[PDB]
Amino acid sequence: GGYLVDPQTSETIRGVLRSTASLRQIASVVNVEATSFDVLVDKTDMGS
Amino acid sequence: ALNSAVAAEGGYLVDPQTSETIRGVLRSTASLRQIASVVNVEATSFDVLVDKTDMGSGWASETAALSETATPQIDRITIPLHELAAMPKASQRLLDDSAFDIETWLANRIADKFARAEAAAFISGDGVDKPTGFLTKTKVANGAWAWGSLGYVATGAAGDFAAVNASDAVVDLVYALGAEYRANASFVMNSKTAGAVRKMKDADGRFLWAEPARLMGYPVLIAEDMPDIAANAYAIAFGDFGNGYTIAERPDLRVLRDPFSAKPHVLFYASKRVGGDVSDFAAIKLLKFAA
Amino acid sequence: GWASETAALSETATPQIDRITIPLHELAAMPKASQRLLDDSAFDIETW
Repeated sequence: GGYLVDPQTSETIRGVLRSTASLRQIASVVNVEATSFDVLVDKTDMGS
Repeated sequence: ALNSAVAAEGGYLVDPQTSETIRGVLRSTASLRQIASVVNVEATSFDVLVDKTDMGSGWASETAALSETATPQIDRITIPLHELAAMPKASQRLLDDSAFDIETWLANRIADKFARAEAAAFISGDGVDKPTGFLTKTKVANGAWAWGSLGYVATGAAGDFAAVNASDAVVDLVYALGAEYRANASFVMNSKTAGAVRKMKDADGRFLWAEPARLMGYPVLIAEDMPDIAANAYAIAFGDFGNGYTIAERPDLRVLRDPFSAKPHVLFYASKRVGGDVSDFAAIKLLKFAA
Repeated sequence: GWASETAALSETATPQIDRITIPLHELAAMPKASQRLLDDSAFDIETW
């Protein structure tokens, strides 16, 4: 009778869990539809 | 997620589908139950009542004063109606973890085993706790035929059929069976006797006999429990078994599961009860190979 | 024990019981006080 026992197969197959802390939640994310993105910064300030 | 052959690269996800219903070797169901008189009976014993004789007629004259005439004397045949019991032992871990319906599979397999095991008792069974088959009924040669016995015709030579006139030991067996019984009559043989019958041929090599595998227009039950062609054996029978042999039974299969005696096992106790012997001694003739 | 799927399955054991008796003794005291120094003292020794 041991041939007809047929174990179950754990309906959702799992994996090893890896951390998802990814620096996207602290940095600034910009949607871009081009080949490249720029920023325009100010390396100096004005005068008085 | 790679090729399905090697185990670690996705071979453990391949889950071989089992069959729908557990199959088995399909053993013989040609059991003489389909040709005889099967009678439901809720009792200990069944009593057929046959007429072993008949009456007399007068052709009474105009002025004769008609006297008495005969009146048929009557025989009672007691079917013993024994039981047939099988008790397989099945484990509780199997019955809980064995997704096939194991209980109805055992109820089918026990039923097949019983329908096959009663076929041996219907043909060659003795008296002790089993039905007496028609081979064990004190065979007396035909012509000197009494009611308390079965008739036979003999073939000639001891081991086999007759030398000069082979295969008419069959035809006089047919035409020595009674003109009303041949309306629905049948041969009963086993397979290696029917093969030896089919191997018979004329003086030129062609088979002289020409899915149910009937012989001379009469159907043949290929049993598996008659004797083969031995020195004084009764390998071939012929007759109207629907009148000749009476099967008495209960048409159900009593199962009791037993979780108590064998403790981690389930131990199905199944027993149907079945009996029967010959009711009409004229309706079965035999072929003896003696002389 | 875990039952070997195939086994005789004999009886395991039974918790052996035990009666512990609390014999319920008595604790008594007999101060023998004189009849003089119970009715000639100013302090009620009989209640003290």
